[PDB]
Amino acid sequence: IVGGYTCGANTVPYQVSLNSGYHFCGGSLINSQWVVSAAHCYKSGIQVRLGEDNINVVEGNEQFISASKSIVHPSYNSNTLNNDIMLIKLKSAASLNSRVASISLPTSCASAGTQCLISGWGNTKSSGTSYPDVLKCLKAPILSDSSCKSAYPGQITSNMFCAGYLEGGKDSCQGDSGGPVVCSGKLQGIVSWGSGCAQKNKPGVYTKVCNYVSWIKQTIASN
Amino acid sequence: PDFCLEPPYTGPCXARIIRYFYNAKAGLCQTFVYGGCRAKRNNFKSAEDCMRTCGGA
Ligand SMILES: [Ca+2]
Repeated sequence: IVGGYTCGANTVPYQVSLNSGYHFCGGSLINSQWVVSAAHCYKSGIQVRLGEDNINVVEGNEQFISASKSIVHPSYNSNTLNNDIMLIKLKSAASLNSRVASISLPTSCASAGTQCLISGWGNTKSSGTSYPDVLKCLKAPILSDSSCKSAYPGQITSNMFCAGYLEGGKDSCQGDSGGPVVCSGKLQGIVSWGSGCAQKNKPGVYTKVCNYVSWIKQTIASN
Repeated sequence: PDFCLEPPYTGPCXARIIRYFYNAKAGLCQTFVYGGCRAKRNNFKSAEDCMRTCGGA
């Protein structure tokens, strides 16, 4: 996250880290056995780390639970990035508590201008590389589909939305993928792609979770 | 154009996945951050794969 702030330990209790010997993506806990992330975050052998703040230290609230299933949307297109969503089943149920908690799925789509909270352990520099120890947070608005298409001609599908600031300085970045975009207590987006980080005229692009709620519920219930 | 001579490509997705690329200036396979989508070919899951494909380019 570029241009954000330190969240504070366990203030975003639905945020998880996906670990393959190191942190490579985020995710969002949606019930005690299931996480939502991005399809491009698929790897075999994922370990889900819950209750994290400092991801380079053991602080006392962590739960480390292996994935037992990592299910990519059946229509994910790895060239256009359409349908960039994945569901991860935990091999055992997480113990839910004040620092490990689920986030609700949306009941309707959010509108342009709605302010959301984006979080993750991704790069904090727009030029160069600095990866944080602790979780970072950013408040950003959803942008109109018209502005999103203007920013990225020919690239925005009905399953994507843009969020951020056209002047630059505030965005998700490498290592934030798969993580949450939460608006009024609902998981509306998944960190997906962009063009550089925090560049002028290049807002972040996010998977539009409200289009997948029926699929998410049925897939979780069938697995 | 030899793909082993192309600079490493992070791409547009926002993961932080460690991959290998052949660095012809150094003569060795090196690590870089891959964002998870739209990989170019100078992008390997292991040093051994990179050395096999690109070593000596
Ligand atoms: Ca920790």
